Amino acid sequence: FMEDLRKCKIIFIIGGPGSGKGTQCEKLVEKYGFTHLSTGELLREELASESERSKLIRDIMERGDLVPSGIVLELLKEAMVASLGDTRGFLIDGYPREVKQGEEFGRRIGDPQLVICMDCSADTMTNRLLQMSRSSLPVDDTTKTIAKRLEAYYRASIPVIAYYETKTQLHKINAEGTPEDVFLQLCTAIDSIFL
Amino acid sequence: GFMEDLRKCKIIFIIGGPGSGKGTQCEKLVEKYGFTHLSTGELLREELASESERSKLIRDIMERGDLVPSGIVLELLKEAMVASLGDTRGFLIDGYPREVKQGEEFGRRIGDPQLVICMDCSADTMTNRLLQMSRSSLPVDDTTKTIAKRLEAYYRASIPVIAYYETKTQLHKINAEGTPEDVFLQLCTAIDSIFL
Ligand SMILES: Nc1ncnc2c1ncn2[C@@H]1O[C@H](COP(=O)(O)O)[C@@H](O)[C@H]1O
Ligand SMILES: [Cl-]
Ligand SMILES: [Cl-]
Repeated sequence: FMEDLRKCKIIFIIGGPGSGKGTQCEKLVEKYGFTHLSTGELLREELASESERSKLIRDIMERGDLVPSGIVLELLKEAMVASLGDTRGFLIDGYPREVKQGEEFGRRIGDPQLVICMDCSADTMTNRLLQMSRSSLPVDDTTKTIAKRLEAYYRASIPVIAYYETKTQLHKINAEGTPEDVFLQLCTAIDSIFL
Repeated sequence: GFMEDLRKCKIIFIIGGPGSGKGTQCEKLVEKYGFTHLSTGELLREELASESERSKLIRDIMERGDLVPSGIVLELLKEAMVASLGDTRGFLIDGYPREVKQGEEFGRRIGDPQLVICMDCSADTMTNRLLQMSRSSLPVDDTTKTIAKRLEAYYRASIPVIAYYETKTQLHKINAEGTPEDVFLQLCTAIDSIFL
């Protein structure tokens, strides 16, 4: 699996809240047949399992503490190993959270052939999030809250983006257009590495 | 108003390793004393379930397995305490704080605990209890290695904090190796000794 997992299609896709990443991942899954993974879903599944390891993770999460990179990676490797054979490739959504976690992924699993960055302005992200918002607070309040959320995304993503731009595996996609036009751009990037 | 109210209310921190019996003791303390039991885990769970816009920032963080900033947890804590003030006899803050600066911040922003309870239990006893509660489908060696990591994480979180509150307030170490009913007895003794 070491050699199999390594010599196989791995795409990271990143983007802030309101970038359209969720919907585009579904479209990509539908088109390409990729295995769509994310740490949040992997953590949720593990927590539902009653394993001793899920109890460790829960001890940590209940303190608001960081879940070590190595546990997250163990969960990815297992999901990836479970999907090999019947896979057209791996779409890892929202990963990595930090450069060192990405580096460790590279060493222990495989280097992604493509890191897609869903590039989008704060204003657009904010409008999409406002539209979906269920709060009945004043819009001013809701917008300040959304702003804080974008600001924290921007601070986590910057060094990651920089790392992959420095390694030249990053494709920036203009996530501002129609869903139709964004998807085309995504497929153009994917087809350009994997053909 | 709330500021001086929060500063003068009963604040007890209770710290204990997994398998120490802390959870079940807290439920009994709440029932007996009419305290409000607060924990980070439960506060986080509740914020997330609220579906508030503010909650989505925490959801982003936790989906990466990233650390939730202390300010966010403190905010949620303060809000829980303000909401319970006037229909509670005191706060039992369970497994908090996780580091010293976070405790110092609590002290400045909310109030100083009058009592820190530490539920002392050996690693061997915590390990054995946690095996008794295990649903592991893995061999006992693998299973016990993961339990050892759970204790390691507890010791990391607890040692600096316990050492700090020893210097600052009343800290009572309870022998949690006993029966749960004896542990309850000792807890009640500790609490009664402080609140008069
Ligand atoms: N909360 C979630 N976050 C990220 N991915 C999810 C989530 N729930 C399901 N998925 C997966 O991501 C895509 C969208 O989710 P769904 O269509 O609800 O299954 C699917 O391809 C799922 O495999
Ligand atoms: Cl959202
Ligand atoms: Cl010991």
